[PDB]
Amino acid sequence: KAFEKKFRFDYTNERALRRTLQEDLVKDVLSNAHIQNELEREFERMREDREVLRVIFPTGDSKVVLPCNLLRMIWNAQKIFHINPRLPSDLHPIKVV
Amino acid sequence: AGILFEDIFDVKDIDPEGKKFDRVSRLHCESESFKMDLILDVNIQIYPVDLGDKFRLVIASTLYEDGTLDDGEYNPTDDRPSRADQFEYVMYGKVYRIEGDETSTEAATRLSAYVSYGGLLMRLQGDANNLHGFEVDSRVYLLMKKLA
Amino acid sequence: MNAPPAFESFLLFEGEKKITINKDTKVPNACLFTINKEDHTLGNIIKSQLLKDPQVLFAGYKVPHPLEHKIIIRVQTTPDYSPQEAFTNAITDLISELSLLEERFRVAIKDKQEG
Amino acid sequence: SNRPVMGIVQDTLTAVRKFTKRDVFLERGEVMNLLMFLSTWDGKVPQPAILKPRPLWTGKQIFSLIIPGHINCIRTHSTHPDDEDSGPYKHISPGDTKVVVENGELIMGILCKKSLGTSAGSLVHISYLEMGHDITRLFYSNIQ
Repeated sequence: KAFEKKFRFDYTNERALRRTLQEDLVKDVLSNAHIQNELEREFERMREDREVLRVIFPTGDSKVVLPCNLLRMIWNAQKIFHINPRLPSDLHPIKVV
Repeated sequence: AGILFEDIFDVKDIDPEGKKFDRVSRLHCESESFKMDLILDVNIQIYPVDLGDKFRLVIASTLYEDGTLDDGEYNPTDDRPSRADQFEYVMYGKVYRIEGDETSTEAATRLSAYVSYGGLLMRLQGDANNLHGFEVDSRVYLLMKKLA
Repeated sequence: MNAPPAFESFLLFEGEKKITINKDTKVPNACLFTINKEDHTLGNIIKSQLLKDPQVLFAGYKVPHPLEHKIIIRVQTTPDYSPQEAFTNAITDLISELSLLEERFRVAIKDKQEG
Repeated sequence: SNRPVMGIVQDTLTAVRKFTKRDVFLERGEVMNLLMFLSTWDGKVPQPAILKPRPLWTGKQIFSLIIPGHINCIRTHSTHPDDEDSGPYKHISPGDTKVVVENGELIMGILCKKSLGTSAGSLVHISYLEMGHDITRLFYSNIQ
């Protein structure tokens, strides 16, 4: 349940949509169907990766060693581009995918 | 103007947990007519404060009494603009976090702005309507003056 | 074997200049003075006197290595005033203070003995 | 072991903690000296934290000038309790633990072996991985 809530991208409530994504993007998200199909396929791929991870790492250890520090890169991007977290953004989730 | 906030506070505690530092004490003030809690660290050696004191707090984005910003570069030989020198205690910090009472759908009704004055922190909770002048990474001045 | 002679800490050799003036290109109206064969005995007085001047915005000194005798002084001043003028005024004021101090100490000695 | 093999050793390390306490307020002349010993300094003296009734800087306000570039990091002091992260004052930290470096400025926290030391993810490790050897070298020298 926590995994689905954290990684699902509910596109139905539409109030979270108006609060987080911009107005010209929320109408696009609510109108298109190819966007919704891609967004559901992304979560399907994430679920399969979750099962693969659980097979590779029993005993539930998250700590791992990998080459790129994604969270610190995201923090640097936020500070470099003066991102304000209190406002809706202009990033299209299809562009993200 | 450039005055983001202005209110009169009363000191309720000086160190509820204990004396953590020799020359720094953490005031726990509460507002009047605004109902805005404050948690401020004040150099007490230079500016002594004791219980029950009332001071007028002003938080301004500039000191120059006309609107122009300062660029953050120190210069003492600039008395020409006649800065806001009617206060006793002045600090200079950078707001680093604006917590809120948001949710998935409803917007926030109470905010909490944190400012770091080169180590000496400050949290200023209250209503979300009079706390709108604060944006993160923005330089902010603090001005205090004890009322007799 | 590798011991430098003791007199090398205060004697300028053939070719060495006592003081050389260089500008600082990072900030306007800044200048660096390099003094050879000196130490804190002069650096501290000159710095503390430069700080008294209200038209001096920066004034410091440092010894880059304790085994090599050389003093670097950096002073930045407000426009319509030059760091060379600030330096010369500082030295003149120090000399005046020392002369007055010597006069008063001599008169105090005279008062103390046979008086 | 993909960790920095060299770090601050015990004398700058016993003194950076005292420098980075909250109480350290520096006079104008002391700031002049310390900036005179900075090799990667722009040339502009930052605005003092305490501006009235006497201009006073702070140890963190100068370690911010020492820290290079725009480095973002979050460490934890060696005397950080097990209740601050849970209860209130999570981001206020009464004892001045929970080191935070945003945009190359030491916003809060006390620096110790767990921040400047030879451990993974420390401030020096982040400085290396972000800026390179040529800037980490100056980092070490300026700190010392």
